[PDB]
Amino acid sequence: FRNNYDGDTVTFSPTGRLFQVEYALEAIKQGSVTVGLRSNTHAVLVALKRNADELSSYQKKIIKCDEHMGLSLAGLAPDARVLSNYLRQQCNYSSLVFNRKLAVERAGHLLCDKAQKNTQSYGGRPYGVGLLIIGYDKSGAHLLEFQPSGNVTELYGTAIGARSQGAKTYLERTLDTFIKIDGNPDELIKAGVEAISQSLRDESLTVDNLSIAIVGKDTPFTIYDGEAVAKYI
Amino acid sequence: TQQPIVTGTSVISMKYDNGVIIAADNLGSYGSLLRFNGVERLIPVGDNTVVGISGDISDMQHIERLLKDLVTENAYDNPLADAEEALEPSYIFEYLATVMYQRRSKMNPLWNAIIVAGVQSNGDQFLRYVNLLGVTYSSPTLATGFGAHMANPLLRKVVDRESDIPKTTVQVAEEAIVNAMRVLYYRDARSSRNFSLAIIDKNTGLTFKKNLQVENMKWDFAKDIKGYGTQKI
Repeated sequence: FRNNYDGDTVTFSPTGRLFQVEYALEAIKQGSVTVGLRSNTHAVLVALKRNADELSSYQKKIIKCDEHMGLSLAGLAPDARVLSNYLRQQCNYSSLVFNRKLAVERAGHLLCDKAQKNTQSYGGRPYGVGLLIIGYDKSGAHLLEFQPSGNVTELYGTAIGARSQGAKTYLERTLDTFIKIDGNPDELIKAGVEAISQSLRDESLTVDNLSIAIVGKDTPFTIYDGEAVAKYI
Repeated sequence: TQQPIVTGTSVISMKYDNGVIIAADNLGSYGSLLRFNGVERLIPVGDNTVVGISGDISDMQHIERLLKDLVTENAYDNPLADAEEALEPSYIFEYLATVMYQRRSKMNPLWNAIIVAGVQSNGDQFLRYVNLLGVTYSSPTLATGFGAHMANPLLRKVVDRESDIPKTTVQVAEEAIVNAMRVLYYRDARSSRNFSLAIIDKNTGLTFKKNLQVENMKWDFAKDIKGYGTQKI
């Protein structure tokens, strides 16, 4: 059954499924966990970095797109580099041509359309990465979940990757609490650190293991690593 | 490389305490022939911006079509098209300024001089100039063609610098504009008596006035003038 319709992305299955897209989604579940959450003033990304050996460095998960926008990756890092680079150019185009900060909602639409073109033509493959885009525009704080299928959803809180259901159940339960954390960045970080810890199983989050990013009302998108995330451990 | 065929003369403008005033006459000149009299040269974009164009009319109609497409494009996938993510005067100008510079760089320019007048979302007055060369500049008073030589000196008597802006009311600012239109009708050979006037205010919004005429003209002194030197009768 499955063997005959998974040769390339262009082929539909008898049930109407796209297995190449489904296998690309499986690359996210194999990837490391990352958590996104927001309130009315700030938006926070918390990511768990993965190393190959104890002699290897921890691969970065968060990429800055603009002064008001950024995203965290789960899956293939080169595919995240391509999609983030495109989003960097789209933010750059809006600022140079229109003197306008790109809306986070419109940024999700642009990522949706670029991922879609890989699923309808022959020779192409779907992107093997899930992205969690945070940003602050003219309508406030935003959080968007990107999927290789093209589906982009605006959420208060979400988590993607391995064991990400534990973090997703936490945010769904703590929904009314972290939404009201306004004008206090540190407490929103702690809500995300407690969220990502619900996904832990192999090890505990350490100094060079944790990666946190924040963007808000009077806060540009900045990434904290190593010593800067030690106070949240 | 081209030449202007159907032309529109001066577009004059100034900023007062609460907003901006822009005006242009209703003429479409064919060289020395004053061919068309029902030409609107002030293009309102939304309810917060008015775009005044001088020079080539065929190029003006192209710009007019581009502005209408910008409104249609901005409303696509945008639930806040009439609120937070509405078209600002700064976005409209920067788009035109990019187009005007790209066209001259391709050696095929839009033969125009454009002044974008409007009020930003925060309440700030917007008044910036762009021409066929792509040259951009802001000033308390802005005028194209003959208005730069004649209307600017008159309008600068009311507002000489940035500190004079909050001192000038709507009544005084409009009076200076109407007087400038009378002076331009006196000395510009490519001018019309009929003109349009637009007021963009942070409180009362956009007020578009049509079919305004130059009134209270001084001509009585002509009967006493006879000959060119020695003639007495």
